[PDB]
Amino acid sequence: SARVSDYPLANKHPEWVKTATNKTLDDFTLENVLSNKVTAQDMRITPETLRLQASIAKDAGRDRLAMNFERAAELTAVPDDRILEIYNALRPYRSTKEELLAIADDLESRYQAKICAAFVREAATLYVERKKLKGDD
Amino acid sequence: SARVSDYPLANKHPEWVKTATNKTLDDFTLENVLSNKVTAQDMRITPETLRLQASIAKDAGRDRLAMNFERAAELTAVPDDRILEIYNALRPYRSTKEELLAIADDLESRYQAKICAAFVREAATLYVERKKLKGDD
Amino acid sequence: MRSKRFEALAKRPVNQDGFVKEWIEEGFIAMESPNDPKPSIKIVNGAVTELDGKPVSDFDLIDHFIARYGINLNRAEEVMAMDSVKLANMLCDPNVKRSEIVPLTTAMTPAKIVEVVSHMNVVEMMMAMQKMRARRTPSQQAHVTNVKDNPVQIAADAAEGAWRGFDEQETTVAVARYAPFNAIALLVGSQVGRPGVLTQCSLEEATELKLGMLGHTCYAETISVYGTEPVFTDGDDTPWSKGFLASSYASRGLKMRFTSGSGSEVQMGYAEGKSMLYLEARCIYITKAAGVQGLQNGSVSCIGVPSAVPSGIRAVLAENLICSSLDLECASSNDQTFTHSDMRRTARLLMQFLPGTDFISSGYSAVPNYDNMFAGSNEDAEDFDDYNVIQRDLKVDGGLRPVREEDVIAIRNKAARALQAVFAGMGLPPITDEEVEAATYAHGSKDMPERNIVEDIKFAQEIINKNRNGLEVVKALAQGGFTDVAQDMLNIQKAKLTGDYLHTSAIIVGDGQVLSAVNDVNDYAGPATGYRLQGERWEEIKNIPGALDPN
Amino acid sequence: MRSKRFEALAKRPVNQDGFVKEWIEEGFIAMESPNDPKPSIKIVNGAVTELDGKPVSDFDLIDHFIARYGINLNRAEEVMAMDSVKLANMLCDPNVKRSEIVPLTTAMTPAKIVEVVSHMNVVEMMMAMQKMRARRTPSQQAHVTNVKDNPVQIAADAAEGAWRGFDEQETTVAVARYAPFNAIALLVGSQVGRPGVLTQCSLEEATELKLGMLGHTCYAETISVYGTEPVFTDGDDTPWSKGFLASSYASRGLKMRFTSGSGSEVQMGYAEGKSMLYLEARCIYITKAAGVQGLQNGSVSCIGVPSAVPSGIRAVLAENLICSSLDLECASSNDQTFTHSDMRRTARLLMQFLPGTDFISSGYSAVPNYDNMFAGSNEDAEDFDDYNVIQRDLKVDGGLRPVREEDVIAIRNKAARALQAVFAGMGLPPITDEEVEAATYAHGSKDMPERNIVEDIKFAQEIINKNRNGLEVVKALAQGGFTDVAQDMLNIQKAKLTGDYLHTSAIIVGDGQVLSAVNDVNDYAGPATGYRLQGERWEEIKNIPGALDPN
Amino acid sequence: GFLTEVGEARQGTQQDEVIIAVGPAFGLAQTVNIVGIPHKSILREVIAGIEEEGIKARVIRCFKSSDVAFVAVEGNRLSGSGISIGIQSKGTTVIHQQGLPPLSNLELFPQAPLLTLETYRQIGKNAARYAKRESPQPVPTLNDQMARPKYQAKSAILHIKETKYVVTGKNPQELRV
Amino acid sequence: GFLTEVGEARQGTQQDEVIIAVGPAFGLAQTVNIVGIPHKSILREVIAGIEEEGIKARVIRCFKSSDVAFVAVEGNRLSGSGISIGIQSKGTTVIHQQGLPPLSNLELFPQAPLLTLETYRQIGKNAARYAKRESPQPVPTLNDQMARPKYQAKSAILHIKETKYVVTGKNPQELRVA
Ligand code: B12
Ligand code: B12
Ligand SMILES: [K+]
Ligand SMILES: [K+]
Ligand SMILES: [K+]
Ligand SMILES: [K+]
Ligand SMILES: [K+]
Ligand SMILES: [K+]
Repeated sequence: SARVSDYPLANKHPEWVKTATNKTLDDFTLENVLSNKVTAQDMRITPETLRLQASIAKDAGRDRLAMNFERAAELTAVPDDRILEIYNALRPYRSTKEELLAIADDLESRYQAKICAAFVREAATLYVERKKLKGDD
Repeated sequence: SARVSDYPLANKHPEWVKTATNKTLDDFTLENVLSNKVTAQDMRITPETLRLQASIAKDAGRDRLAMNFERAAELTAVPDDRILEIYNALRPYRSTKEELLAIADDLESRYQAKICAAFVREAATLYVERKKLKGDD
Repeated sequence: MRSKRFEALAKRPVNQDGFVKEWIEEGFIAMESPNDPKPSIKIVNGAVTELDGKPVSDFDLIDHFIARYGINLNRAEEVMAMDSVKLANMLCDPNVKRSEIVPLTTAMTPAKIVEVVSHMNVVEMMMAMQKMRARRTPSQQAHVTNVKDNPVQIAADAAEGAWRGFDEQETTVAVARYAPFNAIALLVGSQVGRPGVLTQCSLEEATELKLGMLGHTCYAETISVYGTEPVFTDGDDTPWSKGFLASSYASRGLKMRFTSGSGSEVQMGYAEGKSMLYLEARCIYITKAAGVQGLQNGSVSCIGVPSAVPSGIRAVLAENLICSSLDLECASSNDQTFTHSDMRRTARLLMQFLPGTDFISSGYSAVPNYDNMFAGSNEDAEDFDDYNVIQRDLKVDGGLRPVREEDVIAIRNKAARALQAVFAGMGLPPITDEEVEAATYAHGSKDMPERNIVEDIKFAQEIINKNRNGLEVVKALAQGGFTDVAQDMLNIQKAKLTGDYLHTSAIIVGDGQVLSAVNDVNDYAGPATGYRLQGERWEEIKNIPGALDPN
Repeated sequence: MRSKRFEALAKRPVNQDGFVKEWIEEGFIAMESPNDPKPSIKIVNGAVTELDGKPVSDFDLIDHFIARYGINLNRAEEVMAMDSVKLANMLCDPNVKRSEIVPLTTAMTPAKIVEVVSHMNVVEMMMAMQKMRARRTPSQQAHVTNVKDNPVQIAADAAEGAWRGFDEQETTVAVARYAPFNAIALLVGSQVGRPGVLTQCSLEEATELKLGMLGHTCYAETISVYGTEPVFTDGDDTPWSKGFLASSYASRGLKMRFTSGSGSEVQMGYAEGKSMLYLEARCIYITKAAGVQGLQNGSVSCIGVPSAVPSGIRAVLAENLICSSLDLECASSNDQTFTHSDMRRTARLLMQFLPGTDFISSGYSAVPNYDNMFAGSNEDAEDFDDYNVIQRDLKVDGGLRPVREEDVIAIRNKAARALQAVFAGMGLPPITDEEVEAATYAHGSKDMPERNIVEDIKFAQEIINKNRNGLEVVKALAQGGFTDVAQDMLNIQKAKLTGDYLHTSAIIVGDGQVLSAVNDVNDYAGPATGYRLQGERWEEIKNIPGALDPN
Repeated sequence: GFLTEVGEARQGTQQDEVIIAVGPAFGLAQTVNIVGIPHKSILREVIAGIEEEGIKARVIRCFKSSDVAFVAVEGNRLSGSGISIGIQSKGTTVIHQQGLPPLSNLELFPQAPLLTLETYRQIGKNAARYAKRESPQPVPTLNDQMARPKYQAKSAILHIKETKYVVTGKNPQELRV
Repeated sequence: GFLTEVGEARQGTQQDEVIIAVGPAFGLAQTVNIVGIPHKSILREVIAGIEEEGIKARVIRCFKSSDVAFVAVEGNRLSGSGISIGIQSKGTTVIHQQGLPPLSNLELFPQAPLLTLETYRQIGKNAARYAKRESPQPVPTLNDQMARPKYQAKSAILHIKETKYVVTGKNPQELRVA
């Protein structure tokens, strides 16, 4: 488990930062971007990396930052347009209680985003009581 | 001997303060000044008062200040003109060593200004060394 | 008759400022209001049941978020009972380590920590800020904008800003549809001026994340949080939507911070009769609770509100200190206009400048204030020389440096050409060589040829509608011969992949080296300890234009 | 081609200021020069045989005077051996009492104490200054002068400043021979604006002392000392003539302080290769040694000298801090023009304004700088509204307050009528009703009718030559219906009989109440302790003009 | 009193209209904007600008929220063109359109004190062109770095006042001018 | 080389002169004042004003101190009228008078950058009127608050340089103006 003494990863353990493809940081060159070896699809941060950073935050005594990072790790597998739909669904008066829960079930069932599902469920409940659901404005 | 607890004199012991001509603070009213029952000659701080303030200085932790006040005490007996004279005599290149030593001798015999004459003797000796006597410019 | 003394005073610029007497009930009061809650905490079965006099039964969405995620409950009861005057002393005492205080502050309630810092004068606050700042090294952030949304000038002004020393730069738009164009200009230019400067384009929330999704920004800042629930709602968010968004940026490998600042609630009409400082403390804890690493505060855009009232500027310093004391990165405003008076604005700036913060300004204007699309900053390009001189006078590292005209001109020119290449390669409405020239020697948009904004706005929206991403800019750069820039941009992306720059106060300096509160730990312990201006940096700061060689 | 940016920059007022590169050989370096002696002291049978590397055989008049009178030799060894860093830490540690530190600092050598404060940044120095200031309550001193030496205008202006809050006011003369009138007018108007305000007329030493003997001044400040022997010599004094002058003032019951300030030795051509700060420490110890209670320093009139070089304005704060740390009253300058830039002069002022000193300025200009006979001050009459605004903004007591126009007209008018009465009574050249009216509404001497100067000058010197004293002024006032003022003037005279205001930092407030470091002990011990702006004083400060009540 | 209440405004069903939505106190508790221009001239000029383009102009009042973005969104939902004009009593104004995030817009005038009657006209005009699916040159950018220093506090107070007339869940009223 | 030392200046015997005392670099190492007015034109104007009043001007170089006051004092000591004008290479000027304390004077021009050739002329006239025992109106006060901000550092440097030519114990040299 990563500690502060492994930070910065780029300097201490760049090999820990790898793509689902074996490629390395070192591979991200003009030359391969042009020759299309490297592409957009190789350049997204991975959950594995975000959990290393979470472990480092933790070690840095920033538990809350670490929680954020764990959430982020779950959300890497969620499509951008789905990310935006879910963010918008949590904005005030956008959603029904039921819609939020469907979103939470999907996060859990299709993306194994357990923490964010729980987070969205918690929101659903409170949006009832604090009247931020669709039709409450 | 006065202590920090005794200050300000004008609040805690106004009785302690009298003047040259031996008058009281309360002697100093507008009508007594109109009437001339108090003049210019009676509004001068006394050696005794300066020695009360020196003791309070000493009590307040300020030995240098107290010594200054003690010198001030002796100088009250020296007339304004001679004060100006002596002050001028100690400026660079004004006096002969002998002239300064005569000023010291005077401060001590006429005025009993023992600390001030030693101060002048000290000045004359060093003025020889650092060449600040008449003709040294 | 009229006193002529008073006729002269009446004419001073300072008398153009907006002043008001306190208005307690609408929370028009900067701090220490009689309506602010007495600190308190009640914990049962590991959860908060009472927060600052409020029972959980009455909690709003903000209370719930803070109570649940924003306070360390193991020590909450211990710190609640500590003497607030003693904690304030601890804050400025140079022999009480930051590391001894953070476990304490992070267990306070919003009201408790407000209470602690309200015992302090601005000299004690600055004495404490130099210790509580998370990154050992102070830094600076600049605004790069112009009233026409002219992307060439932005590229040029961005590289000058990077060259002068700013480690983060921010743009925004007069006309929202231009936004993709401002972002790529800022990025390209900022990269040319110094590889590693981070850029952001400040927009509506869903719009901004998309732009970061496309690779045309390397961080985001104006991720707003608010101090009361009805204001939060008109902000079009809740704590949970903002927490989710914060994690969404991280999930795309993008650094971010929340933005807040005293006065927003008043400005927006619902202060719930509390003081700005109390309300802002809730904003800081929302930020802590969401797990966001840092915050932009110190009134920021609503600076006209606390500055109107007594002790509002002291209160701005106080909200900055609470931010750092809660172990958050602080981008400490000094970025917005509040006064017609140079004396006054200098005083307001020095509060952060003298101790140093993570970012002394969260938006020094790197362009003339006429061109500043945040309605003007506390400092603009015409103050660059004044800023350098004051660093030299007080021996303070304010993050910036004196620069040579001929250096600036080349870099502005290179940036203008790099962008021209990019518009060439991406087939966007072209940038004449006349335009490049102008941008090189411009002061502001007044010196720029004006563009076809309709044409421009057409091709900028197509970026988003067609999902054209940052790699297109990279190949167009390379295609135009700027293989340099092209790679530097790849290196930002390299930084996003490793996530090291997601940590508290992270910037990227020198050779792609992250500099964060994790590897640049503030270790202030009084005189001769902590960050000290010295060596080559000092030499750099000393070398202002106009210093005659005595002989 | 030119950069329009640098063109705009070139035009800014700051670039009109004089800057120079360090010229070490000639002492044109503010602090931390390599020629400055390392701290040392040797004592044998209660006498110094070595001082900061220099054998007693090599002492000049300054070394002898300091060695013999200026250093507490009982703990000198002890403090010499202590760590300078730890001592600097003690300076800014809020939990180390001033009383614990004073016995330490007054035992230090000049080089030792300079070394100690050179470890501090300006934040730490201000944290220390709020503690080492001798008087608990900070105060302010103003210049009251005009380019014509117009006595009527001085009286009016003196009354206004007193009304605004200055507790000391200083005049001086375009035309030397004018002096007696300037002083009497200063002294009358001041007592009119607020009884107890102390007044001084800055002149050649022998000329000033006689003026004081005649009763037309309350105190003396510009009693100069200098940090190298040749410069002291061109200043027409020695440590011994100046020490004798200080006692002569005291022997007449007059309060006094010395004056010095970084850069004077450079400005006067003999710095002996030492830094301004080292040289100024010698001036501070000369002051201590003489038994003088206080000092005006902070470069003062030579501020264009340290401000020209790096860290100059920090060295100015550091020299003030050394004064206070040596348990001397500190009149902290902020009284002299060094810059065309409002930002830059504000930064310079706040170093002392924020923590407070005995006199935050030793000469704020109570008239517009056009009329300033000290060649202009760092602040003047047209900055009065800004100063007040900043006081409210940061909740800092800068010693001044907002006032109403009608209050001012009335107090100005009463002082003019009083001095008109004085002049009639003493048979001096008339002061016509038009002149009285003009002094009332004047902004400066531009608004004043011209006076037979040759005439005025005639009778003023006669005051000297015929030894006319302040009792003539007192009866002249009572004769002309101004019993009030007459008594008030008596009261100031009565204060010279008791010796109380001769003590460290004394001023006279309220009902003839001396306020010094003896009965107003600074008891700083961190947040919520020591002087705090609050209560009615804060209500007063809060009440600036232009504030709308949201009602 | 020019703005007459009249029943609950309803959907468009006719593209050739532009709605103007104004705050719960517009021409009610307040009748001049923050630099004292009467609501009547502003209303006159916006309506003249739209009509002048050949588009219908409909004025409704919103109550759900005093925030200008939301006032305008209440309007764009019922405008047959999908385009609305939102104006607060202090004068802040936005051109919005259906499908936009509430805090997005076509154009925004974020500095109420720089707005003139000639400005308010152009706004009526560029809205109409938008309704016609045309892409007009945006009204030129007015920005004054001393506007906040001069008016942000005043604006706060004006806005606090109009906000007292917010009434949750109450639908927007069609209005007769 | 418009200045030539023609031996040690001696005490004036008739009250028909004014002595102009100049610093040890005047018209030597330094040739212009702090704002580039030639030392040649200042003296010319200075001399013109004296002579303009039926008075003789005698010029001497001083060496014992570079301080304008003490420069002038050496000259008031040797002035047949007891009146002198002291002038530093940077331009600072003082009208002095035998019997006054050194740091006292008749008239003082303490902001050299403000002096013009006319001022100097005026300054030379007032001197003669003083020597004639008139009570002239003082030259109008010249005060610019930005004077020190622009020129104090420059003045300290010019003063440092002139100060190198100081010679302790060396009597003033009478000058012949070319
Ligand atoms: C002060 C300010 C705010 C304050 C106060 C807003 C308020 N509702 O009270 C705060 C910080 C809270 C804020 C928030 C946002 N702002 Co804003 N804001 C400004 C700022 C810096 C100055 C305006 C001003 O002081 N005018 C002077 C007074 C006298 O005039 P006024 O007419 O009364 O001013 C009002 C309007 O400006 C309004 N307002 C402010 N921002 C926004 C944004 C939108 C979309 C709307 C409709 C209205 C609005 O609030 C002011 C007070 O009532 C401007 C810069 C500029 N160019 O003017 C940016 C600016 C207008 N804001 C903008 C943005 C994007 C927003 C946000 C959507 C950002 C986010 N993270 O969500 C939110 C919207 C929240 C909301 N409901 O309004 C952009 C708009 C870009 C565009 N549309 O083309 C600008 C141009 C630049 C920026 N990035 O800050 N903002
Ligand atoms: C800076 C300054 C000084 C500095 C430097 C003086 C120096 N010799 O280098 C310090 C603080 C040391 C000083 C000392 C004194 N000063 Co002074 N000083 C000034 C000040 C504030 C501004 C001068 C300036 O910056 N000019 C701009 C530069 C660019 O022009 P400059 O020609 O180079 O200026 C030089 C002259 O001003 C000269 N100078 C300064 N003070 C004096 C005093 C006298 C008597 C003489 C002959 C020359 C002189 O020093 C300047 C630098 O070299 C003026 C105020 C004013 N209205 O000008 C008072 C002023 C000239 N000083 C004054 C006085 C009285 C004195 C003292 C006698 C006070 C004392 N305690 O003894 C001493 C004399 C010391 C000396 N040997 O010159 C008076 C003169 C009154 C008069 N004669 O009519 C003035 C007008 C202010 C005042 N009234 O209090 N001063
Ligand atoms: K945003
Ligand atoms: K806030
Ligand atoms: K910012
Ligand atoms: K003096
Ligand atoms: K000095
Ligand atoms: K003074």
